[PDB]
Amino acid sequence: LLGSYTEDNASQARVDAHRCIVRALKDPNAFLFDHLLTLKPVKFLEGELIHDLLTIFVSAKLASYVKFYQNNKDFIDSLGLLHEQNMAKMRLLTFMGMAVENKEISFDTMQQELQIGADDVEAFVIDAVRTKMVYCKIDQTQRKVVVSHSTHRTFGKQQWQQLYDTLNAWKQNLNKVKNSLLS
Amino acid sequence: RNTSKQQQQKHQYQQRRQQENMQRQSRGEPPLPEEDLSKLFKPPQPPARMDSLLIAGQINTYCQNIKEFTAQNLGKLFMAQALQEYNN
Repeated sequence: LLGSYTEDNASQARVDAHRCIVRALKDPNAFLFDHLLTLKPVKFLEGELIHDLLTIFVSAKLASYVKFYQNNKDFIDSLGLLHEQNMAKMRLLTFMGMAVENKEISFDTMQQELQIGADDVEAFVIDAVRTKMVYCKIDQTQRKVVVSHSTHRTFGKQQWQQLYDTLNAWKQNLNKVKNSLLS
Repeated sequence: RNTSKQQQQKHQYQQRRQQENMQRQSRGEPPLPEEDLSKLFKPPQPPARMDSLLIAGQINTYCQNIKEFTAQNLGKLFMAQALQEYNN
């Protein structure tokens, strides 16, 4: 509702925009920037001007404790954001490797990316599977985590949709022609 | 199948041996009966036509064939849908 219309009135928007950054860090279910990206909010609130909004988006991409340690701020690190950074690291890297590589990542790579043991990577994979950010049976050393792709990917999900539309239009019309000779 | 085999062993198999025996005996006695000729042939419990079991059987096999047909019709279209979605 705030991201749609009313309280714009930018002073009212600023105070809840700062609260929205806190709300994203407050629940580790809130991904990182994904909820803001998904509809009007990122297309309504300034990135750098006062909000500090794109800083979180930069920390998410550059994927490290060092980026949070550079970019964090007194209110959230006092309580504080130490555990949640590891939960963030687990979701972002596991998605990013599989998204780029492209889609059947080696165990050996994943240990280097997550910076933890083999059995620790398998433990991270279990709750990645419980989250359903990845979702099929896990093989031993290669073909480690596959499918779902639920997370944000901006233009790399928009371009995928444009490719899927082309695929859907060919497939649905062609299969309708076959089933219209067989009904 | 057991019901048909039971009637066949009464219809054919008993009668075949009775004619086998009656042809050996030869089969007409002119001064007086015909004692064992009089004894021969008396109906077993199926002499023919156990239709009450048979017709009810056939209606059930027709119901079974309808279940095979509906299962086949489900399989025809499931195979088509499975092939159609994958290859594009």
